[PDB]
Amino acid sequence: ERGQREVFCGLTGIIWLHRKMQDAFFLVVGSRTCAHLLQSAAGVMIFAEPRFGTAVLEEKDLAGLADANAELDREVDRLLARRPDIRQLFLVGSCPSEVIKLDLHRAAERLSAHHGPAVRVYNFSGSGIETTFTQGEDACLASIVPTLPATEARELLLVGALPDVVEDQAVSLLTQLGIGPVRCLPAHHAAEAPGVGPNTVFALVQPFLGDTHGALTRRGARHIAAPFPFGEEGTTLWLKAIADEFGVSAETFEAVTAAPRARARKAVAAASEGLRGKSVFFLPDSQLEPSLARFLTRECGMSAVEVGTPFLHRGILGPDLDLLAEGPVLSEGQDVERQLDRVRAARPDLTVCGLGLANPLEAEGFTTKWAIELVFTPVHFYEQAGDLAGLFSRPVRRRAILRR
Amino acid sequence: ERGQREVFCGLTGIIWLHRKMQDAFFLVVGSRTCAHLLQSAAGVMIFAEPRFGTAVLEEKDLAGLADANAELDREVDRLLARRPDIRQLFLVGSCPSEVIKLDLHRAAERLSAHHGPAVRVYNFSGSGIETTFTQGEDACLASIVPTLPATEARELLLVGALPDVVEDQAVSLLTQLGIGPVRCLPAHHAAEAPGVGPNTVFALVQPFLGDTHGALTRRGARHIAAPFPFGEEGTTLWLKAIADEFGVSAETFEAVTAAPRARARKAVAAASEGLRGKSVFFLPDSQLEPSLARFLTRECGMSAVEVGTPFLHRGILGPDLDLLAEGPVLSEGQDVERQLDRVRAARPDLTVCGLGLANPLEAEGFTTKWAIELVFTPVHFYEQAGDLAGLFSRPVRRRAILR
Amino acid sequence: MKLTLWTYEGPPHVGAMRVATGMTGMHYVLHAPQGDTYADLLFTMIERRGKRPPVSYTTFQARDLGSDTAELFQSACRDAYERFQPQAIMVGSSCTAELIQDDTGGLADALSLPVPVVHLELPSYQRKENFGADESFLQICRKLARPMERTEKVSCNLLGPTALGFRHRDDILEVTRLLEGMGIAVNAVAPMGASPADIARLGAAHFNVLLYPETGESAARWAEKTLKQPYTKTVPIGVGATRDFVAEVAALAGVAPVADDSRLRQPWWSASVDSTYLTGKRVFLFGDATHVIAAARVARDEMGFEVVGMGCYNREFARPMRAAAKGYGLEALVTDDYLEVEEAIQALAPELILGTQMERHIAKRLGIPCAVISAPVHVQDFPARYSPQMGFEGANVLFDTWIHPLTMGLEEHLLTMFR
Amino acid sequence: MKLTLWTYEGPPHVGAMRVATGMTGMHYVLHAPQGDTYADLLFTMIERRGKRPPVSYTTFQARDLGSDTAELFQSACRDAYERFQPQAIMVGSSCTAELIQDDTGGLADALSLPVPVVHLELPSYQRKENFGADESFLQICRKLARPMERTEKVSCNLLGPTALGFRHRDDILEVTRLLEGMGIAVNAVAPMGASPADIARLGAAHFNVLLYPETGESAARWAEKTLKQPYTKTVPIGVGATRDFVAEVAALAGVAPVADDSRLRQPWWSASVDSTYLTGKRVFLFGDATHVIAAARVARDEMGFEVVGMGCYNREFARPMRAAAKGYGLEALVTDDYLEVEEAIQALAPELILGTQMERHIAKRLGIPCAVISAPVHVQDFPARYSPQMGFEGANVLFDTWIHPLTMGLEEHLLTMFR
Ligand code: SF4
Ligand code: SF4
Ligand SMILES: [Cu+2]
Ligand SMILES: [Cu+2]
Repeated sequence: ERGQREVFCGLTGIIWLHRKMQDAFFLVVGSRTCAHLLQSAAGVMIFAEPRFGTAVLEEKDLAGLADANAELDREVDRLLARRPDIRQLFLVGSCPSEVIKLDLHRAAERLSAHHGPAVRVYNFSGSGIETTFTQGEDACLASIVPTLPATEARELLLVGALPDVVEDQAVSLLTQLGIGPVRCLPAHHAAEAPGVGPNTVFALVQPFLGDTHGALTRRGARHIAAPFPFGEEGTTLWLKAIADEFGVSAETFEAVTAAPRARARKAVAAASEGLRGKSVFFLPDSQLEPSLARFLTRECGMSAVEVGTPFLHRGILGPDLDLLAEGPVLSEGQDVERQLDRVRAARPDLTVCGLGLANPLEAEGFTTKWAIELVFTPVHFYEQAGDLAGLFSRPVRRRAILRR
Repeated sequence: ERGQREVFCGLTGIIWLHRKMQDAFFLVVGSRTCAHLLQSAAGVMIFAEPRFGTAVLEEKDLAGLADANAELDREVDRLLARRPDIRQLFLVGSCPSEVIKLDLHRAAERLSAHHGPAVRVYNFSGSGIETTFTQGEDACLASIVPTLPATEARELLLVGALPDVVEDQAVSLLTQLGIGPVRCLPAHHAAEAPGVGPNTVFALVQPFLGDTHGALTRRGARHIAAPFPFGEEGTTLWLKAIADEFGVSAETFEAVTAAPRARARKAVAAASEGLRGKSVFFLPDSQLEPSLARFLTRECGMSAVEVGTPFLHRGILGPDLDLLAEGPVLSEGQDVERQLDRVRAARPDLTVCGLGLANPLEAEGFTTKWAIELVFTPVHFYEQAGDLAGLFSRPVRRRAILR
Repeated sequence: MKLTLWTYEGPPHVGAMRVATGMTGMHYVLHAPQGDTYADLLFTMIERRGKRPPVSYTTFQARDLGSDTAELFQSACRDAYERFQPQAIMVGSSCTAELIQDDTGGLADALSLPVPVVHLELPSYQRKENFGADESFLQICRKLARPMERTEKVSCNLLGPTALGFRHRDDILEVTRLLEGMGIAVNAVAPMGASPADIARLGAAHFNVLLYPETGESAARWAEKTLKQPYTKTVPIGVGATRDFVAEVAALAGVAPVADDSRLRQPWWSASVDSTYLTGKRVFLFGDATHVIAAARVARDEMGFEVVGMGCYNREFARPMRAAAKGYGLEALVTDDYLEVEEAIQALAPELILGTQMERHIAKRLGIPCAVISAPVHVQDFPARYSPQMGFEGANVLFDTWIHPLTMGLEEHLLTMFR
Repeated sequence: MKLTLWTYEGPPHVGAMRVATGMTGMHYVLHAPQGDTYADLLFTMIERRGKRPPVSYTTFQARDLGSDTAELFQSACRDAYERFQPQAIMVGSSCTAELIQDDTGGLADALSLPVPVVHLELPSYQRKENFGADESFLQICRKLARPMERTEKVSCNLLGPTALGFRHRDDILEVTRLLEGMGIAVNAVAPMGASPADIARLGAAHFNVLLYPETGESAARWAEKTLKQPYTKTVPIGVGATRDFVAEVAALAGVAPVADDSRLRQPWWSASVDSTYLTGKRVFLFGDATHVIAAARVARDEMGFEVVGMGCYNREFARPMRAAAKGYGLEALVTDDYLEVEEAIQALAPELILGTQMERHIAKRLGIPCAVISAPVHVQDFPARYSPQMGFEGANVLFDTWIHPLTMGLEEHLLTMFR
């Protein structure tokens, strides 16, 4: 359905990306609208002096690619004058930049010619007409990929921006598996960037990284499709796929992973007290909805009436969809009025929808969770499975039983 | 002269004394009224776990004198177990403790006997039946005096409890002048208690240490009668009178005190712009009124109309009274209603009164400045002379601004 | 004997002084030692009163002991009458005056003052400030309130608001607007904004509204017995409590229950997704029993908080306190020692503390979000702005006040994470 | 290409969006790229609105260009008419749609929708969100407001209040109370409480009351030319400006002034001895020009502060900002860049800062007491409680809010010295 879509442009991906890449500054070439969106979705981070700025396109900047590119070079040089700490610059494309047809790929090359050893300028497009929400993150990662050095050693490879605690616990469990040194593409600094080659088979931690998956396939790396680490079972099958690819014995794997699986099961059971026998609706927000529905329906016992995804990458999400029950209705494309009528008719007990839609549905009487929190808060692996379960346990439906 | 006296019991000075003596606890044998007064006057201090508390009396405590004494003994034991850092316990009296005839002298001797010498238990009265406001500080110092060790040395005693920065300025200026030993009677710790002998000579800093003056005179100490160190001229004359007792000549005095005098005069002039040519009314709160009305009249150019003090100690305030102009009338008798009528008739430009009288006078149309701040804030010596002038200036500045 | 540093309640004469200060034309000639004038600063500073508390003190000294004390008291009462010209006199004693054997009421009667003289018998050593206020309001009602023909229209009495009370001024206005919206006029508000003339007309009200039981329960019961005036048992703090108060007041008055929820935003703002993190926040509650019970009901029913602590310092309301605490599954902490409250908070580690200014200072040293709900407060806590704790606007104020510490803590925590 | 991290104003389409969500029956059909719907979150969370903003987006992509993108615009306006069924439709374009060559007005005429359709040509790159709101309100007034018979009784229009505005709801309520106390009813409140019918009735008011010039001055100057409705030049923030507003409103209406002072508390609580330390405290001010100009007068003439910094981010009010700052012996900081205001604060080193939310965060990093006085705010700066900044109760709220940081800093310093 082609209608109004209440989803974020991919410049929102910058907001959580720069927290993982402490060496990278993201410069957005956009209008006042893009800067306003970036600051609104950042919230307090913009008060915390973060590493994203918007080179605002002025009226004189609209006419003339050479003039606008010269002013862009001026601003970039001024920024590295202020910020010699950062070595990575991302010339994030934006909707007005695309309409101007201001080539930012060329600009990245020119700035790399200027101060390449000092700063490595990458380039991707977070524009709304091109990219939606976490597609900004995966576009940034896919931009990073081609420049990455080649390696000739088979190493375990992790793709996706994760909190440092989640990344540490993930690599910890991968190490207790015993086989396969780990590496993460969104490296905190460009110095510790990974080497990507045909031998390094890569595992994707977050579903929406489809462009990054394609870019890694161009490098020769093959993908091990697996259900993403949301909850105990998804994390278990993710680690099991990784272990099978690296030939870890089944009994050894079960023995090493039993304790965190038991803790995650206890935590999800404790959190999912009011979740059993409940109906959950998903609006297209963050491409996490398929794995979200899998986790909720299986571990939490919450039947999914409709799973809405802005872009469904069937090839990578195949194991997760296989884990998902036949009952949930996966839908592609977003018409906000059609999906609003659908949630109104279905009368879901919980609706995981956008923040611009969350409060209206609460006013109408629908319990709503906003999925924008999910990309922020740690919701991956066992140690956060309980928090992930409780996040849907009380986005009301624990407050509804308290307010009403 | 006799009537409603809007003052505080001397249990209020306990708040300053616990700040100035860090090893001293002030146990108040009083009722819930005295504990409520202590917490209300402390304000924020009670939330910082101060070193003063009230042993609230019960009906069985009033009925049984021996029972009350035994319970007080148990309370003191529990206090010292709870706070071993205390080295001197101050069993302060109160209005009920006086009415019950709870002799705190006997309790002090007994507890000094059993808890000696780790904790020294002195007895003084903060009862408003006997004392008033700063008379609590005076009673505490006069209770300290008799237990001081005897000395044969010629030592100067800086009697009075002062803010640490003000005391530091005092000792620095004195040492620059050329005097000998300087000690402070409200010592920070019990180990630093000064010695008093026939050769000991003491100087009063605050214009309410009359009983301390008498207690030190009984021990053979001699008073350096000087104008109290308020403002540039007050500090100058204080140090000059100490110098005349110590042989410091005019040359060294002017080579030492010229710079602080010169800067203090400028600070007072800058901070007393609106005070010049304005009348000031003093109501009896803290006995600071004459020695500070002198500062306001001479330095700030104020025309004092009436100076009210709880009671004059003309002996120790003699020089400061001499520096007063003949114009202001001075009152030692306090009837708050008659004094408020006098304030209404005079229509002063500024009215230094108590905290209770402040807001009603402001609503009637009189600018007021509470004298409690004067005791709490550092307003002594040279550096704070500008602060002293600005304390009285800012009410007038606010009144001019707000209208 | 007990070493006390902080008292939740003052001596009873402070409560009687609150009753006198709230009332107009009422004077308290208190037999007190010199230096007991201290509580005038409470009314002039904490509440910012532009008029000095209508209290005369004898301020006797050591010289004025024995025979001189009675003469000093008599002169104080007669001079207070000559000067202030009050329409009724309260005579009372301090702790010191209770210790000495002067009979305050006997002396006051011997003076034969033209205006009614109220004898105050407040045991100072066994009782406290709220008893003083309650008993003073009682005796004033007994002396002046008499059976009176009821108003032709339905009328009400707001009983309880005394000076130095936590947001009594704004609560009066909110409850007045509620009753006027119902169609019920307020006959008289007492002790605040009352006169001996108004205490005379207290018998003209069809029913009583006990906003503050702590300072008005005795008067409400006395009016029930003599003046035949039933009093509301519901305190309208919080949406649920305000609606129960609406129903009860409408039943007593005989008018249809009508309340204005148009400006009420607490329910929607708690139902909003922004308030979702409030679900399950453990809260400790302390202070005066009425406020603690009301705030516990508000927290649990309307805020999503789980009450893990509940207590009061009024032993006069221990039974209501324990009964309310049983509803939440806990044992009420009925104590007057701030050390016991601190121990309970430390052993309990609440996420948010709602209480007095003592509890607002225990939280800071423990780094706990805090807000003030009860009577012991500072000058800052008395606001210039309209800050009711009753009614629907009071519910909005409660929401904002209770959420502000949590919002601040979350914002500073996020700032620290973002470095 | 200036590197922008914080913008004090959004794009003009955001202000037009505030105008749209203010009214009922007015839908904003925005030509915008997919992902430009972020500003719906502002209304649903910042202001905590129950209903979705009346905004319909085209949300075009790269596959839809040329004939397609125009077709999506047609479909969006038609769908808005069919399912949202608004009484008026207003059509605009975002930055990206401004670049692409699609005429927003022409396609709306091509639809020939029965409801009136206003086209707002808002320069996205030249102008900002306050101009967007002002021009949107002006276009709505031009299309719907027509000359009409004056109301029988004296009535006024509250011009300026919009959604996402700072304290606009409570200020509406307070000014309404002040006018009803004055005998002037409120004909309409536009656009926060208005509708196409109310915008039509805007011409019936005897005079307009320009509550917020930032969003209402264009409509006021048009209604002073087409509807012959003079507007009040003074904004009633603070006691003095409230009296000035009462005087001008009485002069325009012809009614007696009749200002209700009984609940005023700012004068006394500022004249009390607890506010003596406020004298001479230096205050830095930034924000929208109206609020800064009013708050400077409040801080100087009513609170004893000295103003050391006076500025606005709203360059439209550069002449009024500079003229006001000249009266305080200052040069107005008319800048849209927050680093400039940061430099000004660091150079001046004020004792209190009164500004927007970035001003508050700058103060918090610098450890200066801060209160929020201007439009750019958070969800926390939209209270549930009645918090007007305008009128006499607004004066009390102003006093409490500006004094709270100073009181909390003083108390913290005292505790630090004590412990
Ligand atoms: S990138 Fe496009 S959709 Fe996103 S904020 Fe900028 S203009 Fe709007
Ligand atoms: S005057 Fe007496 S009873 Fe009153 S507080 Fe002082 S010591 Fe206690
Ligand atoms: Cu705070
Ligand atoms: Cu705060």
